[PDB]
Amino acid sequence: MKEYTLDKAHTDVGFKIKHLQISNVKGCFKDYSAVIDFDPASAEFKKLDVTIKIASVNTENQTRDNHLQQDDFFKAKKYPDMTFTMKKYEKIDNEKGKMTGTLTIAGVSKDIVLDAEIGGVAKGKDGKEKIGFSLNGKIKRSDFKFATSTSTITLSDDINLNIEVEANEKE
Amino acid sequence: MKEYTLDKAHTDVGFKIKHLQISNVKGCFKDYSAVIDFDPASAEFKKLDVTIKIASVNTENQTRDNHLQQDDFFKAKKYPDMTFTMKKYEKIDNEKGKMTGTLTIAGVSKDIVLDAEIGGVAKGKDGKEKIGFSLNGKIKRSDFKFATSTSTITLSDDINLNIEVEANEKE
Amino acid sequence: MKEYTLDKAHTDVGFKIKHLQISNVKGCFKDYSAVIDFDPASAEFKKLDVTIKIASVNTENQTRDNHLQQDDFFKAKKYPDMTFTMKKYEKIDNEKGKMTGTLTIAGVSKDIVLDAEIGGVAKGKDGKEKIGFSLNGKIKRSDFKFATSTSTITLSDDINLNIEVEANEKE
Amino acid sequence: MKEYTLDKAHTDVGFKIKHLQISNVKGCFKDYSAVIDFDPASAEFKKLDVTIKIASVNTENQTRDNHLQQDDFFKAKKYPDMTFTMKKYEKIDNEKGKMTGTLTIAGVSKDIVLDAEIGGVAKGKDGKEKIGFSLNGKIKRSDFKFATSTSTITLSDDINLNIEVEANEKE
Repeated sequence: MKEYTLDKAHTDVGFKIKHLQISNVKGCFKDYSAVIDFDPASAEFKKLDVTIKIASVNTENQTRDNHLQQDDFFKAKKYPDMTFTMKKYEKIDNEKGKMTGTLTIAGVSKDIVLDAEIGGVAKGKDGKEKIGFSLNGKIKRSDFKFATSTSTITLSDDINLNIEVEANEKE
Repeated sequence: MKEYTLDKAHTDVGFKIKHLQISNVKGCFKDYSAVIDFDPASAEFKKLDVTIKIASVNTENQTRDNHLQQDDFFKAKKYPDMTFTMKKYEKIDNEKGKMTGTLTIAGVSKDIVLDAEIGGVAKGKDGKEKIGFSLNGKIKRSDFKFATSTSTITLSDDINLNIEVEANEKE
Repeated sequence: MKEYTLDKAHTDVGFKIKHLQISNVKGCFKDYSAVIDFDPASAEFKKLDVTIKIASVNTENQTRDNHLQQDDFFKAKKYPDMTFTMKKYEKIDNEKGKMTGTLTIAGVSKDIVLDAEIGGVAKGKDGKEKIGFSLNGKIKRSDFKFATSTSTITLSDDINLNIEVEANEKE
Repeated sequence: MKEYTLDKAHTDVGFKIKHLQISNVKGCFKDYSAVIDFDPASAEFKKLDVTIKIASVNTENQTRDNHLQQDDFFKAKKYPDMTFTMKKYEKIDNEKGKMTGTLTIAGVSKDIVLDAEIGGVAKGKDGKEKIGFSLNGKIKRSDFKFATSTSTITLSDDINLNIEVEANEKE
């Protein structure tokens, strides 16, 4: 038998334990087109049709962006774009309204409601019109059978849409 | 009615979605004492008694370290230290053995098994002995009623102990 | 050495593995009062004030119901009731409107929006009025600092309110 | 304007909220073979080779059992069986030892340690031998690239093996 004394310098009294952390993935699409018809006399939208290039997704992370293009997500080879078509604008007051439209993700289509908030109507520097509105709402992955392989535990069924638009008159 | 054109520069076609991520919290205790009796003739431990100062926890994050001291974790005011007392060493061969001891966390005591791996026995520079062994095993939070308020979902019931010792002879 | 043959009848080649499952807790309150003022000429609400007895919660499980009364949930001893006061009804059409009100949970108050859906206005059997409407919306635990000890991982931050009312005229 | 009174009988003041629950999936395999060589003079295993028919899995649920056979789990069409081959038994005492062997799941092979606990050696009714031992240990899905598509969040990386054997002498 013999007696020893730790050498605290080259000793580590260590442990490891696993925990979960919830976090928000934020994202936009860098490339999209839209047709916007709006009547500033009445603060009503008349037509709003958006097309978004799935390839232009950005979640400040190049490897996840790539992964979003694959079979378990968007399938951008087969379905390069997502589209929104307004079907109905129901005015609440001049600042607020309920927008109903058809969202299409990887060829699956559902009618959604977005909350229109008109944050400012103006005549610009040059005397031609501008507008600044937002569109906000929550869609469910499951309504669109989006990423069905991924559990609703790992990744939320709820996606929150925040569309922030500034926009100038035409021609 | 009027027609607008997005100003892509001050437009954000955005979304937010929540996901979970699993991660390992790694940690040690910076301050502890131990009594080590070991027989290099037979590669058997004779006595191993450790006392650890809960206050000296380190998980490379000062606010979590603090939080670990509180009622929902260690309760360092009431129970400043955790202790391990070897009760039995069962040799497998000269490199490996099964250690049984009594672990005490916030005044609750359970007998645990650690896997002893002797990574090297030597006479040092000066002709006085050294040893380098490891102690590894898994304990359950629930066996010790540790952090009972925290769910086994958020934070794993399993803690993995990795004790890495280098140690020199006495007097 | 000797050779054996399993007795499959008293042998179990077994395993255990842990998984998570997401599920909806559904609930109502069995006891509450309300004051309802509604104008069937215009399909507008004028006043809607609800008081709910937290003690009357029902989630088809007596031990959870009890637990909901405690410090980590409602604190029914200190705060026996939750209240909603309408502040604004904004008509969309005769079937739909946006209700804004003040919800109070354990003494914390936030303005919320509920989606009013009028599912049917009538003169009853006896020639006195009835109505059937629904109120739907999502509130965040965190907005009300409700159950702050419970993680948003274990239990969702989002609560979905589904108020389904049938109601007859007064006196 | 008009005043109404709830009809509590056809009113529901309701809510829905999502929570997670952890649970153990328990399972065995109903059909398997083994070769067992054991020396009761010394309480040492000499040979232990097991083959398990993946098709015979049982987790008291027919739809999960089926699902376990598919590409995202066992792939029973391509790999109908899992095998264990003992490579080393290291005696601790007559009741306990450390078994090292090669486990093969869907064609991937890893050396694992199981804790042998001999719960009883005997001469039977007829004067021919019996034994009752258990084999216990933890394996990681990831070590075998098992169910790689399923997250370690949803389903634990750790599987706990509990093999409970009773067994009679040969010929």
